[PDB]
Amino acid sequence: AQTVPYGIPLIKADKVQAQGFKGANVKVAVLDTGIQASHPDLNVVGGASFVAGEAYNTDGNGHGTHVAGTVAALDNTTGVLGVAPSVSLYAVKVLNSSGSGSYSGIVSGIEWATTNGMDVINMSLGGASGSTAMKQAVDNAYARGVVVVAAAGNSGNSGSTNTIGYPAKYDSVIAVGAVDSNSNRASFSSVGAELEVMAPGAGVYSTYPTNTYATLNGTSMASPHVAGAAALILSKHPNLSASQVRNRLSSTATYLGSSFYYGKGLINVEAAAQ
Ligand SMILES: [Ca+2]
Ligand code: NA
Ligand code: NA
Repeated sequence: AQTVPYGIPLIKADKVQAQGFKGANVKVAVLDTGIQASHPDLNVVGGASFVAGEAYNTDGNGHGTHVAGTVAALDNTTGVLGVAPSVSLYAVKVLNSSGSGSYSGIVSGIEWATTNGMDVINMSLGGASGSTAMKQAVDNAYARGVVVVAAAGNSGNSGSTNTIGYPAKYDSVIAVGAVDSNSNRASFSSVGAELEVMAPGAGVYSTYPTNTYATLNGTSMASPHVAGAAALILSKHPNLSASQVRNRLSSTATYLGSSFYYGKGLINVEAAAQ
């Protein structure tokens, strides 16, 4: 039987899918460690690998497969169910087996995705500094119409210190923080002016190699809920610009408290996709 992870109804993605909008023919690129394309609960239709030695459609880490499943686990009678389970899923390998990557590998994946006409780019990765090329790449992708979503960071809070990492920190990317099943901010979730919305990030169960399902914590689990939400919204209003999709998710989110810790709050896709 299929389990429905708590995050799906909490962002009310299940309400949108019942209307019949499921992300169909929206293209989503997952820029991560790759995806276990053979997993029975995922359909990967293309991608590219910027990591030496590894093909795009395998994932020795697990991280990219788990993030993909949150976006797009197939709607069927097994495994889990993704936020936008009818999306066209692309695996863009920019991180190695140990979950790490270079700026130029990352820049390359972003450019591959803009060039190959992705509608949404999910980046569940971050670092303390970013680079000149990365900034140009996210900015060029957003200006061409791509919705760009990244994990805010798992650095917690500490006084007034901004802990949002890059590429989340760039103005052209949606910085996603993490809440738990009770919709409370998870402790590891980074904080700062740039934080923009919150999604489920603690206790997220999804696809995981080999052919199984596992629970992870991090803003990395939060980011794809928003990438899936972007895809549902486009599946329902195909002509919105990236900017309008971003605004819908932003302005209709459930207020949780101070923006520094929560941004505009928890995403509500039923309200965003109205
Ligand atoms: Ca399934
Ligand atoms: Na598969
Ligand atoms: Na940002």
